[PDB]
Amino acid sequence: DLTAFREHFAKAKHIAIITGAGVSAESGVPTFRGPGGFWRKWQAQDLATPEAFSRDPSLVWEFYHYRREVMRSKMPNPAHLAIAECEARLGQQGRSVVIITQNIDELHHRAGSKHVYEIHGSLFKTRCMSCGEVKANHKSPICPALDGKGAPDPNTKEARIPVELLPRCERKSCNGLLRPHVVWFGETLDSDILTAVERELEKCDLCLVVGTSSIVYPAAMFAPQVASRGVPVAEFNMECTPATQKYHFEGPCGSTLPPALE
Amino acid sequence: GVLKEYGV
Ligand SMILES: *C(=O)CC(C)(C)C(=O)O
Ligand SMILES: [Zn+2]
Repeated sequence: DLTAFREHFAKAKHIAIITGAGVSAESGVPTFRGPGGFWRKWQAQDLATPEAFSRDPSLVWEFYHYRREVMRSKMPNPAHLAIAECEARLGQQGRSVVIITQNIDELHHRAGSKHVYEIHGSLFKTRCMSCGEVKANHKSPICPALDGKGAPDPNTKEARIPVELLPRCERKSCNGLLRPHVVWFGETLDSDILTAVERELEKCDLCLVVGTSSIVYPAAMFAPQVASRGVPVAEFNMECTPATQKYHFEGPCGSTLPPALE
Repeated sequence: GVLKEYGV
């Protein structure tokens, strides 16, 4: 029931919103995972690993280049906006709203969200392999060598780019090789962030799960913290709930969420 | 540290 939720919503002083791949999906962003989510011959699991980066750094960067470029045509959907505006609106009133997102596309930032935690990092940040500096980067193309590369059709030629022409650290005493600042499979989440997210989720008196379920990573790491405090949790996704069952609003977040937050 | 997707 929406009414029930809204009664909580109106009372809430510290809302936490966890967002999953669903909300990026409704903006037409490919995640490259599961049925027909392919890039060339590969899926994300095959390429989003440090081993792939070690074995074939050109190929991986081609993949991330493409992904960076396809963001130029994908915009924030109404779910991103409603969240951002909600944040803005509640901040005015001394009520907080934080976003904890698994998504690496910056769509919440482009919707105008401010207190956002990117637990898997971002396509538009680099980390230097030598010195470790994390820098914001939105260049198009990120480096010349990759101009016009990264085509998806399975039959494309590899650009087989020499390693020194892929993006390189600018602090030139260094010149290290850059990688996408994202958490690859088989890597850990940065623990400074998890400690901040912990702190937020404890403060929180309403929790939203959007475009994913609490019964699965990453929402699962935390929703129990919050549910064991008696805090209500509301899921918005396109998963079905059995005939026989805290709050769950089936449908697109684009449709469900903005009415809910108004 | 927390393995992404719990290492699945
Ligand atoms: C992990 O979620 C995989 C990410 C999103 C980092 C990727 O697709 O590279
Ligand atoms: Zn460097």
